[PDB]
Amino acid sequence: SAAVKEFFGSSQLSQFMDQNNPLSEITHKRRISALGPGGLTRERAGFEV
Amino acid sequence: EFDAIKIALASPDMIRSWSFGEVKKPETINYRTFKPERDGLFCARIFGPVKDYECLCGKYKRLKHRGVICEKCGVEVTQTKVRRERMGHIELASPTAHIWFLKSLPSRIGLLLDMPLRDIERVLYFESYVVIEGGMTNLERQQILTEEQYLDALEEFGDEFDAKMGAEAIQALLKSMDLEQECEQLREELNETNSETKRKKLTKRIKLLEAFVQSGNKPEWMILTVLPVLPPDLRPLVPLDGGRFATSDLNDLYRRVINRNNRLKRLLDLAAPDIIVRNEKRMLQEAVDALLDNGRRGRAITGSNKRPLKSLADMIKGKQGRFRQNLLGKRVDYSGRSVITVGPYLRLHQCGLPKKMALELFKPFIYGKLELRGLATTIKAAKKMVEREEAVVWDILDEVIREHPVLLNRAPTLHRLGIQAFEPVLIEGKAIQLHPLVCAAYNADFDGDQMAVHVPLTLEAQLEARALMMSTNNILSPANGEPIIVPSQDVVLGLYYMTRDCVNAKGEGMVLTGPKEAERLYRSGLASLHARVKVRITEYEKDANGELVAKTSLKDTTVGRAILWMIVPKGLPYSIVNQALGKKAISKMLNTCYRILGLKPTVIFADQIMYTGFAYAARSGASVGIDDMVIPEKKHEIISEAEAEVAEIQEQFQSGLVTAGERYNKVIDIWAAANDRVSKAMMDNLQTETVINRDGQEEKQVSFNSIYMMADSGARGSAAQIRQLAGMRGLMAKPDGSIIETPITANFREGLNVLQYFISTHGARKGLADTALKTANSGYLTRRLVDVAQDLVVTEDDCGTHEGIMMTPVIEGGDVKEPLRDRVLGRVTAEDVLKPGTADILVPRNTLLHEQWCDLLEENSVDAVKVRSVVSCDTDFGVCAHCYGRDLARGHIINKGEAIGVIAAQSIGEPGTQLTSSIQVKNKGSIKLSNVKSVVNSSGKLVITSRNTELKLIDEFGRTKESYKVPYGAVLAKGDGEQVAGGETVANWDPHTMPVITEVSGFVRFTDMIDGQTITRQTDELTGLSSLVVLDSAERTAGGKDLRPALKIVDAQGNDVLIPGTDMPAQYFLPGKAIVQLEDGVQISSGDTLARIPQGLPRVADLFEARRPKEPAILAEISGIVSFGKETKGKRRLVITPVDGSDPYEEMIPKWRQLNVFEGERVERGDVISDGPEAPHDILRLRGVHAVTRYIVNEVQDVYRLQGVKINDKHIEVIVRQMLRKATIVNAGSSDFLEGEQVEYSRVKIANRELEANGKVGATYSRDLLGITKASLATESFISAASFQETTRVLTEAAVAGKRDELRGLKENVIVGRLIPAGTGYAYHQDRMRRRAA
Amino acid sequence: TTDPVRMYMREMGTVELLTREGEIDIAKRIEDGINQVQCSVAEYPEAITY
Amino acid sequence: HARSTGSYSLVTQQPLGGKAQFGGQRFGEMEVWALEAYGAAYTLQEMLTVKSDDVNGRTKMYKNIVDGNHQMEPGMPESFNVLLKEIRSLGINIELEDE
Amino acid sequence: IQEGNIGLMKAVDKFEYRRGYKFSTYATWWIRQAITRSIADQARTIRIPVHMIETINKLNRISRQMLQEMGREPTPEELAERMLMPEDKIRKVLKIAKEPISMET
Amino acid sequence: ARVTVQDAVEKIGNRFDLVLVAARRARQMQVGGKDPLVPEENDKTTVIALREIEEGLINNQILDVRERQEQQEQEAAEL
Amino acid sequence: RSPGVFFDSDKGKTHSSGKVLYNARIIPYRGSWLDFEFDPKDNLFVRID
RNA sequence: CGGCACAUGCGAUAUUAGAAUGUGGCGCUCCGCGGUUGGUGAGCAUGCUCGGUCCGUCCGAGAAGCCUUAAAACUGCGACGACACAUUCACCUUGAACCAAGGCGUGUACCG
Ligand SMILES: [Mg+2]
Ligand SMILES: [Zn+2]
Ligand SMILES: [Zn+2]
Repeated sequence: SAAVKEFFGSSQLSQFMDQNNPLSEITHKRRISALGPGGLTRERAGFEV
Repeated sequence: EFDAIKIALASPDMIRSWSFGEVKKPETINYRTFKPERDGLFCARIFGPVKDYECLCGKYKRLKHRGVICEKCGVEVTQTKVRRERMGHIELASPTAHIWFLKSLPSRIGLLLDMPLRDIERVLYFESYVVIEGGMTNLERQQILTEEQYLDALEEFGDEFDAKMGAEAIQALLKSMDLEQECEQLREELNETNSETKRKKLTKRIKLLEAFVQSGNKPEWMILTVLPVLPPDLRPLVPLDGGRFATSDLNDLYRRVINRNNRLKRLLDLAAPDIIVRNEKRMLQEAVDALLDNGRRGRAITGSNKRPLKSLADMIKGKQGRFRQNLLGKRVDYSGRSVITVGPYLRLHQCGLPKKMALELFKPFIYGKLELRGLATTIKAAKKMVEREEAVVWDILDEVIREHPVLLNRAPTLHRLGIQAFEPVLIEGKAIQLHPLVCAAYNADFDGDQMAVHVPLTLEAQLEARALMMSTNNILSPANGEPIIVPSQDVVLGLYYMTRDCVNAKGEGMVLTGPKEAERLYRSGLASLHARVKVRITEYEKDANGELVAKTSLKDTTVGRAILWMIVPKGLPYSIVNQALGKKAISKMLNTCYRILGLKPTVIFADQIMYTGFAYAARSGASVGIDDMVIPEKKHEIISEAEAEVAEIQEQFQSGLVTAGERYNKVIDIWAAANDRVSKAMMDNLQTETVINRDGQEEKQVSFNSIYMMADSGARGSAAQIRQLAGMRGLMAKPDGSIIETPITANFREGLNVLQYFISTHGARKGLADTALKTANSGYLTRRLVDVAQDLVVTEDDCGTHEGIMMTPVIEGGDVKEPLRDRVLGRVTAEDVLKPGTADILVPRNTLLHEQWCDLLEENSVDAVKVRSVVSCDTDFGVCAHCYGRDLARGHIINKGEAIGVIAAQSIGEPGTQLTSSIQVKNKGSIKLSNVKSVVNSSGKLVITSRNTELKLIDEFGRTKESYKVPYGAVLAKGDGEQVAGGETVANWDPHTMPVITEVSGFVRFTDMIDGQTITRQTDELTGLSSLVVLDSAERTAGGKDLRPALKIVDAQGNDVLIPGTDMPAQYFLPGKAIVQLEDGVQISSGDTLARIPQGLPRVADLFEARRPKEPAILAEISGIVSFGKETKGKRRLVITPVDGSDPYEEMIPKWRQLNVFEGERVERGDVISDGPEAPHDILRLRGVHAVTRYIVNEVQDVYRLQGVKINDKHIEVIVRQMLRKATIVNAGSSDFLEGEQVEYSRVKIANRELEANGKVGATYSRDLLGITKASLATESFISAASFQETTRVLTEAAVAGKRDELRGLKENVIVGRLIPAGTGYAYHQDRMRRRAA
Repeated sequence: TTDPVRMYMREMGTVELLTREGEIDIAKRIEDGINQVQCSVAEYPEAITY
Repeated sequence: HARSTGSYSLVTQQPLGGKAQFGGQRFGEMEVWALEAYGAAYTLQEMLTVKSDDVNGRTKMYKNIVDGNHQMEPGMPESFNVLLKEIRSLGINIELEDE
Repeated sequence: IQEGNIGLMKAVDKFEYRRGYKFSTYATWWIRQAITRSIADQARTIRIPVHMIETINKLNRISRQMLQEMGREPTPEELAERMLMPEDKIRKVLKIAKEPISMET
Repeated sequence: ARVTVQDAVEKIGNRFDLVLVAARRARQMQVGGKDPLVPEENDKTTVIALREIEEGLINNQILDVRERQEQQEQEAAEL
Repeated sequence: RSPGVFFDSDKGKTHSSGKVLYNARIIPYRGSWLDFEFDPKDNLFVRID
């Protein structure tokens, strides 16, 4: 429970829903991020990505 | 209060002198009640009381005592701010190496003992031994051992032997060393012996030693014995809301250090075995080294967290250290922030400001006025009155605003117009209204950007913000004399609609008595706004001495021009409003009004221009629509023709006739040709499309299309974007940087299908990513440029020197890129310049050149002017005002005091966002050839034997219209001085063929040319003339490998042909692929070929950094006859033979690469020996300081003028000055310095002028250019060298040296929080400098 | 590499394990040591009378 | 928002930035270069000593303002004193000198 | 391991072989005692005492056991009847056992 | 009102001594040691000081003469 | 990046010789990586990390 | 000319499996009780006397009693807190954990 609550509670991939518009919900659920654990960071990468 | 800041090492006696307690126990606070624990890291008797004037027990609670200490529990009852101030100490049991003197790259214990760092860490981690002055039996001093070798040395030598291990050993090494004995030793080693790179390291070490002894330091202080601790309110443990605390991680670090120190004392009490105490001493070393600077070990992380903790050097060094987060820039009270908006009803000395922000900012002012006027009896009543916002406070607030300037600020404050003052007008609203003409200075659009207001509290700051920073003072840029309050977009559209003419309108060709009935005709609707009309206007002029001579006439003009004429002030002529008035024209209008009538009519004239521009733009109704973008009827026809032509090239590639690359190049050339035809179709379909009639058939004119006015006025966009809206848009490039053969044949008025838009998306996203990254790099470039140049302040009124550089126009290959006039305008002359009739003084020797003087320059025929430059000034510690120039927000000469390094570096780095054959003569004149040496051949032409020839197209007025770098060995048609015509190719060289031309005429022969080895026998299929041609290095045999083929000349008699004029024959050595066409005993003429040899912003941050180029141009050291030495080492020995001096110089050249000079020629010092880029070091070291500053300014002005951004050259010159402050002395002489020592040029200059004024001999120097990230840290003031760059190396380099900082130059004075010795504080520092030590 | 835990392991890795009788032998050396210090006390009369 | 005088940060006596913590528009490094670029020097002296950092100077300024006497008693910034205690709490001796 | 080595040296001080046990069985209790006493002593910013840390470890052990018995998490009202403490002290024991946040978190 | 400070720059040069002179004068008018030598239009002491500069009757030299005159009157008023 | 095997080039930039290198890489989903790469003089090399 | 190693810069400003037991002494605990020196915001808007009066109220000067002193401090008697030492039982048995891998630069040391 500590690991799964640590993931859903604190990660770069798990964030507050932008909820001020139906479009904003439906495009925050449809988002393809390349950041987070197991992915590149803004400092290190990069131009081709 | 105090003077210069001193820094040094800390003795353990000094550390016990600082500290007011020994922290013996690792507790922080008691857990149950949160009183601090005695005597932990947070103590009472060590640091101070918790509450204001109260003991911890409670025996002393009030101001009845302040000197007493409680004898129940020690508390010195004082203020609790004392707890912010007093420091502690820790008695470390075993000693400990200081990590800053151990692990920084120029390691101080490393090259103080002359011992490699891995052996030192091997000693400090108890892996080995080291002898500590162990006599002379078998073992040397620095000779390390191992454990088995230690047993060997102990069983072989029981006594008179000393070798410890660990920090005790390094401390005994540093304590045992006698410094001045080794000083004598290294002086003897630098006198007799010479081991060049090693003795350079050796003289660096002796520099460190005699710098160390000159200080007051001892070496064993580099090992910590007693470690100081920081006060508690700097590492606070304070309650959050909720019973949970925030500790700083320094509490963890000091807790770990105190814990392991207590453990080591406890182990040495119990007499532990050696493995355990060596473990504990390594652990205490790790704990201390993690406290001082965590991150130079295995990065000891904190508890209940994976994140690495924050040590002391983490709190000094970096983006979040005290140098850059809390000293150089502070968060400030009396500030506000809100969204900005336009409000065009303002004069530009005033901005809008909300009532609620004005009430919140000016609260203490309102409090003061209310308790003065007696409406509030006390000040708490004033608080409640301004809290309830009663109706009486708004008159009070209008009294406190009236003449009180506020400071407006946008967050990217690049150049100095980002902070400007205004006078507030109160606004019903919540948005700052910001004057429109000012916004182009801010780079502020109103798309949601928000600005910040600051309030000058004190009286001097009000007078500063009015006298220096009011918006009406800054109407000229500091980058150039151009106006920065240029009317931007709506106003120029209102003008361009107002001053124009259509061939038929109401009131066509009627007569008007003046501008007043022009306005009565337009505003009644009888006559149109624009119709050509004779009016009577009265223009004034400054013909006499500041006198307004009036002349009146009937000008043939339009109605709208006459309506605008009421707004022009008295002084200007009428021709400033008689044209169409785009953006360039209105900038010239404001520039002439400022350069004639001064400041006040230009300010009120800019306000009246803005008002009338917005008003008649409203009356214009200039509106974009969908019919406003006319598509050419010739569009799809040209696209169909190009679609047939690509099918032609497609059939020619399927027929195997062409390859792929020539196909690709032909297709991209025909699509670019189609795009150019579409552009020339759409421009002629827009601009002249309006065709109407007056008293006749028809007549064409410029169009009243909306988008053509918005592109021709220069309001927004140019013809590239109009092209992308109407004609086809360009040729897009794929992520390769390759460019697609199928361009986008659709504009935005037509639709784009999916594939075209998908291709365009890549260019858009690459553009956005590049704008972000270039923003970041431009910020870094601005920061380095200001931090290399804050020390420079205009300090003296005049030095009175004869130095200077030579301003010439910068024409190169094409037409004029920047003329003589707008280069020299604003500078000052060094010597007097003369007419082309000599001995005619046109200016005297040093006068400030203004616009009438440049008029006097242009009415004559002057071409080159000697100018005083700041890089060749004479002044100590600054630049004298009479040498700098004039360019500023004002127009006069620079005042004594004002900082120009900062404005220079800002004006350079501010446009960093915006950054990215034969002779075909164009113009006509006379021909001139400089540094030419040529000979007439048999064919009537002229072949050139000197490659320094510069071709100048001199007209009848002496000036240069074209210049051509003449290649070596060209074929001139005309000679020199003959009047040449346009288009005439005079010199026609072969650019693919390096000439082996001569001066001789006779029989070409072979010398040292052996067949099959140096030369092969080729029999030609095309021409048929079989010959013996020189081969490569792989095929030439071991005999003729070093033996080179040579060509030499005889006459008919067999005697060697000498050059006519000298005695040397022409024996020339050919490389590989040098084709011998003419064989043994074959006659030539004068200069025939003996053979033929066939085949952005980081640029600026490379120039000012002055990085070494990848392929350097090689340059001759001293002038002399060039010759060759030994062959085939990979290099060759380039030997110089001066006539008068001593010759024996030779330089290694990698002989694979193509050279320039032949062996028979002679070179000057600083002349090129090959081509390519050259280092600035070579240009400075050979030619001169004037040449290297000319090289930098011409290269970086090419980089800026490619984008078309004007920067005056003073700024680049003063950055060049701040580059080359350091200079190594060659000959010491009567001075104190050394043969390789690097000291700043101003310090050796004041030393010589004391000695050269005496009869003694001076010290000759070698000027040395350094880059901006290295000339800024090599500084005699270490806070300016520690505020931005690598901090740890600077503090340790200035801590071993005992260096003293005299606050010297605006970085330290921003740091230490006193006045600045540039601006208004210059008079204060001058009064203090007169007072100090006099 | 520095990693001073590993330097501790390599500094103690040279010391080898004990057999089950060598511990008794070391304990008998400890007995001999305390025997000799108590016999050194046994000659000193002032400690006795104290 | 705007701020006359609110709270101050603990470790360095500066007004902490934010909203609605009353903040303060951070007069950062480039704006200090901008005021150096003018002749403004009293503005900068009050901009980074009295309005921001000095623990005595801000209260002296508030008294002088509510008395209607525009005048600053500058003193020394507090965060520079923190920098001295941080370098001094290394092995590095740094001092201020005589007159 | 250094606190364990201090405990081991205390074990070698108080070792008696004539009982017949191996050195391991006797020395393990001294090493664990020194290590547990050290963790209770010096591993916290606010130094909380030995019996207080015993109470905290009892709370974590019993709340580990009850969490798989009940299922949700135990409320301290269940810890009233589960243990022998009057449930108002259990709140302050739960409060004291919190490590302080790093001020650079 | 005072939109541009140009006339005061023409009277007192150097553009930086102007600030110090006007500051000293406006302190002489705010702290009540003196009173203005020009009619005030409900301006603050800043603008009144700059207007006294533009009328020519204040610079650094005249202020120094007036300050030494006040010191001499103090020396005469010691009694 | 998909777990699998990637054959990248990393052209040019090593030691400015003009030669291209080649590096193969086995990227797992959970575990240690694997690399194979050449050098400027035609020698193959392994990396477990 | 290669390799290994290390250092250093940039990567925008701004806004957001322990368990149990005993004994000992201690108190920088503000927790009940006793003794000791030792006060203050009450009568007093004149309790009293005298003088001025604009007054029967306010100003100016005096003396006394009753009543507020465990407040402040000191020292002992209870509670609590922390600390030390000692004992009994049970278990445990000889070399750990750890992250992260995609950018652009500058430089130093060592070896071949
Ligand atoms: Mg914007
Ligand atoms: Zn006390
Ligand atoms: Zn000069």
